[PDB]
Amino acid sequence: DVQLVESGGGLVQPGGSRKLSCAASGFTFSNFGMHWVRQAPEKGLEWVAYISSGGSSINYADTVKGRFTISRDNPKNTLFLQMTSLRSEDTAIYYCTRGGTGTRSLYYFDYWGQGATLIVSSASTKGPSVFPLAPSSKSTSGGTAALGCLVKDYFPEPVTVSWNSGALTSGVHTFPAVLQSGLYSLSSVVTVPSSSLGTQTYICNVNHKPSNTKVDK
Amino acid sequence: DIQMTQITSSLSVSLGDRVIISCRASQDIGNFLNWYQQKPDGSLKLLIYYTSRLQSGVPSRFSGWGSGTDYSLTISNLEEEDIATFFCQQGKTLPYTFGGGTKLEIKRTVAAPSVFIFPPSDEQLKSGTASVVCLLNNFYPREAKVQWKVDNALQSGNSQESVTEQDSKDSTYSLSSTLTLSKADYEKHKVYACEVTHQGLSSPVT
Repeated sequence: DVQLVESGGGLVQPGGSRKLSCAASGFTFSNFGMHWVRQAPEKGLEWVAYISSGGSSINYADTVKGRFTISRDNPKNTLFLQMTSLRSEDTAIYYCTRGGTGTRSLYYFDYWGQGATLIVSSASTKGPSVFPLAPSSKSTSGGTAALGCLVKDYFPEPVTVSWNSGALTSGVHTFPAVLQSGLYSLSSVVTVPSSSLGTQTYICNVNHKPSNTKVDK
Repeated sequence: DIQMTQITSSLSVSLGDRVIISCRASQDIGNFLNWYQQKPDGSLKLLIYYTSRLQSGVPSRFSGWGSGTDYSLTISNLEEEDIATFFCQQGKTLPYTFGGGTKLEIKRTVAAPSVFIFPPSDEQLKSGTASVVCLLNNFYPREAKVQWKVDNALQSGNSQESVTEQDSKDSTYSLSSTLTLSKADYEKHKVYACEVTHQGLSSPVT
């Protein structure tokens, strides 16, 4: 089927360099210009760079100009993007997308890869501090209780929370991580009836594989 | 680098009605406009190109219409699989620019937030930081207004708040504002209040 798999994302300090690559499958790569588009969440989708089928023409967005170089190896069916002097603002999800070849001089992206995440931050890998979020006996909504885990101060993303692998009042709500100054912070709350509290025990299981594994309550 | 404007960031929609997302170019791009969808998992797909040409395997329910600066996508009978966010871009002149996106959310009835306040704990105050939280649970619509008051004083700029995306079963959201202070700062005050202003009742709650 037509596929595009990106490789190379990671954590990178300002100054650094990284080379992403995008393996084409399912089409004769040699006939399509390839582009690299990024989505830097908060902000939007942004076109980064273009190289034609067989690299005789290339174009760059003015913001990665000078610092990135897009290239390709058509016998290896591979497209590349080498990045240099990385700034905290080139943190994005990088998509390789194919130039369409339909309408003349219309530049559209007909097939997209799933993305390679690159983080440019001075911060270093740190497991979280987890802390309990506590309900009060016969809690806050009379007949129903709320308790949670604040997994604070880690880097990079992601952390993964669990509690009560089961049924009923597995009404877990794990909020998106928010970047504090430097490091991320999220909460996982579950809503259980007030009947539960003290009667039986709830544990939240945090895990972040740039280590730490913390299971508690 | 024609600025693309998608004047609507959200459309509250209901399954089966007709949805019209629009996009305006700052310069004429004369038909070189394409439309994309980014599914809840980040995946993008191209729907229409050259203003109105359907890409293969895109259901005929999608039609792109346009007049020079002004473009639109219309989903005639909205289906479950279309709750995603849509983007237009001009593919005429360098850099090819994309618009902001229009995220569709499922409309349902005004659900009022059950609010919960949670004070800090042990370990973190030992660590000298006080994170106080306010969870607003399962409400709808998404606009809620949370004001933190510390000893009746209006906190400006300490809060951060996260929102769930609309729940797959049930169509509601949930939010947490956190007020992160220090141990000195925290021990310097005695009332900590979470005031919530939502269309759930014409009354805040605390």
